[PDB]
Amino acid sequence: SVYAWNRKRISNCVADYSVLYNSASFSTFKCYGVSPTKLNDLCFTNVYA
Amino acid sequence: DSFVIRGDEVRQIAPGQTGKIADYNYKLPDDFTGCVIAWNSNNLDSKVG
Amino acid sequence: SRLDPPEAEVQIDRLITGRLQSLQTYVTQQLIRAAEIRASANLAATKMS
Repeated sequence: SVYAWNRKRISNCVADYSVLYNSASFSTFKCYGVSPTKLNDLCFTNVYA
Repeated sequence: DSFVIRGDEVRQIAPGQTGKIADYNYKLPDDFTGCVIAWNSNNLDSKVG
Repeated sequence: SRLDPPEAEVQIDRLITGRLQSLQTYVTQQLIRAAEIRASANLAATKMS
């Protein structure tokens, strides 16, 4: 539930977003600090979902 | 330009967006000083058969 | 390298404006100090002669 939102740490893995984006099941995709096309081109310290 | 798309992916028509239809079926330049208009066609194009 | 190029133009414009402003400030400062040094050198030449 939204008042107990599920928070997950992601680190130490290959992050390929092509499959995560090419699915048509999504209907709202707003990225703010980074343009989506650059997503497969960077490295990060840690990820939260 | 005229065509017919799945009703879900309308938001992929906007310039600078990405996605399967935008990535490798149809996409617009960086500026695209034109206009876009889309409308429902489930009563004429869609066939119950 | 971290953003798409339909909006990074704004960021570049910010940087250009700031740096040109600072460099213009430096040039004006140098001009004023050069005028003062010119006056001092003219006085020194007269005193010599």
